[PDB]
Amino acid sequence: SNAVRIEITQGVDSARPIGVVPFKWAGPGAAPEDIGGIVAADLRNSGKFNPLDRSRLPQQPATAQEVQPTAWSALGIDAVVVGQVTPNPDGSYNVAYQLVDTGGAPGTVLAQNSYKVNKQWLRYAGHTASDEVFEKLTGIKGAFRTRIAYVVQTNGGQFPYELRVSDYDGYNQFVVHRSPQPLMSPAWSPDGSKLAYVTFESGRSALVIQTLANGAVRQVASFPRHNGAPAFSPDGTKLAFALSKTGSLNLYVMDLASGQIRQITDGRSNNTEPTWFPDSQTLAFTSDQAGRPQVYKMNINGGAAQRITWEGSQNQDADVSSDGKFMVMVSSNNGQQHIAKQDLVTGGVQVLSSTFLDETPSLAPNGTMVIYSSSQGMGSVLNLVSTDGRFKARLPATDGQVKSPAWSPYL
Ligand SMILES: [K+]
Ligand code: NA
Repeated sequence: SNAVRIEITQGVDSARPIGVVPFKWAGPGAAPEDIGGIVAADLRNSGKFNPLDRSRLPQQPATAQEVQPTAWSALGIDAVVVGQVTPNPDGSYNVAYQLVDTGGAPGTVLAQNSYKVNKQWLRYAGHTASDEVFEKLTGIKGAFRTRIAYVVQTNGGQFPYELRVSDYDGYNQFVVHRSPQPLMSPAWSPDGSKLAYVTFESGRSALVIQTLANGAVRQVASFPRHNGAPAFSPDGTKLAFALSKTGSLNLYVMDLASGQIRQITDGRSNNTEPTWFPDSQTLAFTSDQAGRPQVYKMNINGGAAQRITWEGSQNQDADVSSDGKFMVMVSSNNGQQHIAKQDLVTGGVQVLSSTFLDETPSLAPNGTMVIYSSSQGMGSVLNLVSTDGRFKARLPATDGQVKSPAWSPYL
C-alpha cells in the first residue's frame, strides 16, 4: 500500500537538467515496473534535478553506446541515465543503469551498476540507481532508499491510531502499531532497526522501543504524568527522553545495554525535546527557562546549559543535522508557526515553510530535505521543504489524518 503520496507545490525551475530514459525491459509482455520513472521521480523529489519530460526526449537509447551526446548537450543536458531490466531464470531480476556524460567527456560512462533483486525489491533497485546517480553528480549521499515513520488517525472504530512506516516516497507502507489511543513522537535508532514512540494505551503516557522486523517491544518509562520526546544517540548506546514526574520536565538518558536510567537535568525549568549532536554526548533541547520556549545545548556529562536560539519570540522541537553544522526547528513569530533552519556555524536563521501550524520537523539523513506536519485542526498532512527553502511538496494520507513524522537514517 501507499497512503502517503508526494505532490510538489513549489518546484526548482533552475534545477540541474538531466536525461532519464525509460529502461529497456528484456522479458515478454509489459515491464513489471517503470524503473526509469522511479529514477526521474527520485531526482526531481530531491529538489536538485529537473529530469526532461519523457515526451521531449530526443531519443530513447537502450544502451550507453546508443546515446548521441550532441542531442542532449544541445538542450543543456550534460548527463543521461539509460538502463535495462532483465528477468533471470531463477525468477529474480537484474536492474542495470549506466550514467553517460553528454558534456565535457561525451559518451564516457561516469557510473554504472547492476542489481540482482527479487520482485519485492524492484523499487529499491530503482532507488539504488537514483542514489548512485545523485551522489556521482552532487557529491552528496542519496536518501532514496530511506524510510519515513508517521502516525495516521483512520476513520476506524477500535484502533483508529496507527504508527506506520513507508519508503520516503510513500510506497511499501506497513503498520508498526495500532492503538485505541494516540501514538506520538516516533524516533529511529541509528541502524534503522527500531522505533521509540509514546503510547497512551494504559490511559497515561508510556515510552517504548519496538524492533520493526519482529514486533518486539521494550518498555522504557511509564512514570506519573508525562513520558516522551525520545531520541537515540548516533553511536547506538543511549536513548534520551523527557519525564515530568518531578513537577517539571527533565531530560533522562537510558543506557540501552544495561537499561539504567540517569537524570541529566534537575532544575526548575521544563527541559524537553532532546536532539543529539554527532558526538553522542551533546544534546540540543527545548527549555522554558527564558519564558517562551527556546533551544539550549548541554553536554550529558556535566556543565551548564547554553542558549543557542537568540533570534525569534519562540523556538522549539529542534533536529540537529547528521553533520552538526545546522538544525531545523519550529520558530514562532507574530502568531505564525513555521519550520526554520539555524546555521550552527554562522548563527543565521532562515524560515523555510509557509504552511499553517507547522510542527515536528525531521531531517533526511543527507541534510537536504525536511519532512514535517501541518495541523488542519481536526485533520493533518505531512509536508516537505528543502533545507535551502526552494523546493516544497505536500504529503497527505489517502486514508486519514497524518502527523508526527520521522525520517529514517540511511538504510
Ligand atoms: K526540570
Ligand atoms: Na539528527
